[PDB]
Amino acid sequence: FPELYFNVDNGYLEGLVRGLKAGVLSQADYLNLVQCETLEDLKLHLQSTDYGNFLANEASPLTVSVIDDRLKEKMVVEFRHMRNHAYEPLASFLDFITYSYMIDNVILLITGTLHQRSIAELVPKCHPLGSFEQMEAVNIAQTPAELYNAILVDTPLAAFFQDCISEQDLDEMNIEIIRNTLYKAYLESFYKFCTLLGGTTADAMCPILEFEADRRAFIITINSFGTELSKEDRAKLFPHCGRLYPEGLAQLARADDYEQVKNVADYYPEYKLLFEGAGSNPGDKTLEDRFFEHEVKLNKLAFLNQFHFGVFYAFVKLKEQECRNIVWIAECIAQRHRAKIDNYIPIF
Amino acid sequence: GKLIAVIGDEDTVTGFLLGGIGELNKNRHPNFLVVEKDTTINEIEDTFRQFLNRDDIGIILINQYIAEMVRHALDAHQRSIPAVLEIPSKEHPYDAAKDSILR
Amino acid sequence: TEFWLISAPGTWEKLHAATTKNNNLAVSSKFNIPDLKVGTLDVLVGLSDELAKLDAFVEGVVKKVAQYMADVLKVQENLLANGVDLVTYITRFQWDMAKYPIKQSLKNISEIIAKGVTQIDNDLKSRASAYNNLKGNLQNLERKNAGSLLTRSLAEIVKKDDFVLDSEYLVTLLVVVPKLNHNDWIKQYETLAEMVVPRSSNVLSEDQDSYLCNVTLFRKAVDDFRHKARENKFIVRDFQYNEEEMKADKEEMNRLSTDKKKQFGPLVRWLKVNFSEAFIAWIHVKALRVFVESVLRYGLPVNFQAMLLQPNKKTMKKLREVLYELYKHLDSYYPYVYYKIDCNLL
Amino acid sequence: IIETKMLMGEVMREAAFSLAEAKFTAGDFSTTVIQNVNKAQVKIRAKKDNVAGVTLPVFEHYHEGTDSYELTGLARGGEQLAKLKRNYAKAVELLVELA
Amino acid sequence: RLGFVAGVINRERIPTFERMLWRVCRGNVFLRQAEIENPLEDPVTGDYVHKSVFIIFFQGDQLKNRVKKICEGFRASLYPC
Repeated sequence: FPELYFNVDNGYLEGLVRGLKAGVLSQADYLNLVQCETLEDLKLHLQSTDYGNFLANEASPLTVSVIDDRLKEKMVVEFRHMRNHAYEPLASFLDFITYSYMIDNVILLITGTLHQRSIAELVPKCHPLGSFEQMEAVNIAQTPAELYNAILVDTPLAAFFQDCISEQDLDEMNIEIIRNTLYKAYLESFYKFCTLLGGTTADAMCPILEFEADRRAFIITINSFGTELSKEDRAKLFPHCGRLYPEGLAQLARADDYEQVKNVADYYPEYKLLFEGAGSNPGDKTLEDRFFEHEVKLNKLAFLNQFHFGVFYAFVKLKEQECRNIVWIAECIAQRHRAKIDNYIPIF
Repeated sequence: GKLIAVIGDEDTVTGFLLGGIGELNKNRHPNFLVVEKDTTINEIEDTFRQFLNRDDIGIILINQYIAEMVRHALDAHQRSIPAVLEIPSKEHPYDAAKDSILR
Repeated sequence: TEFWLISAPGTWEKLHAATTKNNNLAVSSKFNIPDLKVGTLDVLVGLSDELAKLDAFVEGVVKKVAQYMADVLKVQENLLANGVDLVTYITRFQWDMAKYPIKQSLKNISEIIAKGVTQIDNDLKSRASAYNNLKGNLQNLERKNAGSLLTRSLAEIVKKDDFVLDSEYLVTLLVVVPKLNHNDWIKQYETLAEMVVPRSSNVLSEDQDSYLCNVTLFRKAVDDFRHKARENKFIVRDFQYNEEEMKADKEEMNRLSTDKKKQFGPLVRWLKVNFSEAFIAWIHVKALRVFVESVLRYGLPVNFQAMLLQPNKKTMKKLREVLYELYKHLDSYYPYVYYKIDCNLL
Repeated sequence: IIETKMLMGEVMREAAFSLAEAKFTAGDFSTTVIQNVNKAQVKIRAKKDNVAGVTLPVFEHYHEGTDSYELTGLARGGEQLAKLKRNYAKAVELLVELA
Repeated sequence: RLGFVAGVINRERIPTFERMLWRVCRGNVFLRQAEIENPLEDPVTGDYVHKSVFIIFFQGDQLKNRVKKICEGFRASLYPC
């Protein structure tokens, strides 16, 4: 029943985003990039795939940093083409994906605001997907983040700042805590919105958002051992969004040890067999080299569902895996350190 | 001299700031200088004059690829403090500059 | 299996036999303990924090050697001087030659205990890590002989007839081609590069997906052939005479198996003599810990009235209650001297 | 001088490859690390030494450790960090000894 | 040889004071109560309670570290006699 519509408004954008999926580099394409010896040879090998002639005009010395941003500028103009054509079941959905980059741009903007610097920080050092080229009051704000928070509510992140006291961000809360509290309220608001959309985009997306909350649950309670943040702080840094919510979030708040987050991960059979990264073994995939492969596995299963909006959010998270992989290929080649060049994530 | 200074490169300083050598007293200056593609040779030379005249700077780290431009400025510095070192870049490996003092 | 350890001073050493009359609860053996030197109050109480540090530490040593006993090949064969753990508990004495009764009990008894077992402890982490490296290299051993022909070690598949040696201008490159791409390769292998010897297509071996084959080719065109092979999904694997040293890795395929066999005997005899000494030291710190706090909670005319106990399962709730009524009348967390010891290892 | 100068070239090469690894795991930190500097965690104090009555200036390093990157990453990464920190605090352990 | 320290504590915490002192010192201590009358006031700790006196001899000179933890845990104020 929710499937014989959704070609009225979003029929053209489903085939367009699936046509972009066929250009994601496969296992055979990744083997050709490994055998390169120079970044000049990597430029000719990338000409066989969809990327071709994207590094034609840059320079004779090809640094790895100009490969990075030119890869990320291609996926921006691919995404910005799609957001201009979604009418309104999908334009507000595509706006939700850019809120993850709007959060990272806002916290980057409040730090220099506390240290008395302005617009020159904004234009070169912000993500183009969640950007500030509209709502021009936020650009002219050089005030010390109290007359600028009243400007910051003029921005679609205003619904997430209702747990953010304006004085509390003025150096009374740690700058990393103000990211993970914003990403917390972003995740339930994105989980609730995909639950209002019914049918295929409710069981192809909330399985991805359940694991994303439990990446946020596990990595917080492991990297908060040596540092002086209380257990009530990391308990409110946990998104109430996924499989660990009524039971596992209580046990992660009491951990104090890596072994105690391990046995509470063994209660969930999907989240165990991911905790075998085992960095005590000298050379092996670490815990977050196993969380990434489970992340792209759920995004790959999103394409098996057909009439749904989750094909768009999976496409951004897999095109971001391309810019992570090719840079990791190019940084092993430019440093001539290709003994761990196989540690990429082979999505397709 | 109690501080370590770094001129470095873009990827070099963010590794060394993670080591714990960065310090910002808002009166005088920052004790580092990120050198990007669009900064002039003069701006590297002023901050080199800043770190040599600063009292708290005891060590001056700099990549040798960046030190190849200000080489005329550091060949005249022949004092014991602050020490100037040339560290290798992500791309650029190594060799010159202190053995001018010893052949 | 759990174990229980309670001392009850206040004849009174016939009244512990009245606790053996509680036959539904435990068997309640003696564990007689020789007298140790007294002569302190101040550093005696300060000792008890160090004995609290020691027994929690040295039980961690004997627990991780129990989980390491799966590595040698669950099973309970942990003997102590030709004695099972439970039959040693009923007949444990202090040795009086390894831990002297003449010296003061507090520091130089506990230091030679602590220096001794820690020397066993760091020797365990250094020696066992070396043998664990050899099985990790043996984990790489069968990993070399697994997978497809591109990634498998080629130490057995070689033949000198399948190569053109004598390097002057020619070389055989090992190219692997999928089975579905067979007909497109046998028409194009002549024209993937210039100056290809146009008849050298011979299928060395195959798998269920692909086949391994040879191309004799000029030395100056090895790269352009490899480049055009990648453009039409053929894979070039380079080969050299290090396979004659991989024949010495076939020796290492036997060598890593033999040093696995050679070091296995020395490993288990190292564990059996050390953990038996480690477990005996774990009982001796309990005898020191029950010697202290029994002269504090109870009196010291000369010495406290010593007795110990024997384990219990699924009546431990009523064992606590039958002992709480007897010993809350003694005094004005347990209301007597008590130390939970844990018999099972894992 | 010559022996430890080719030894820091291998350590700084290892620290540079650690950097790449961290960026693969954990976003981009080229503005978070640069903006948040307030005070120094590694400092030096000039000690004195002598050979045949010639006073030699020498450097001694010490950590007044208040970690300004105590919470960096913490949601994505933060395990590649605090070993990139270890790869670079060991680098400034050696670069002070070379200086 | 030694063994004196005395101080002040509120009357509402004396029953749990002597029980916690009996537990962590493991016997070997002597405490005699002495009660005072109508409420006094220390400005920040503590405001407007009627307090009492305690004598904690112990004689130990290692137990001195094992009782100063107890007086700060129960928030008592001791004076040099």
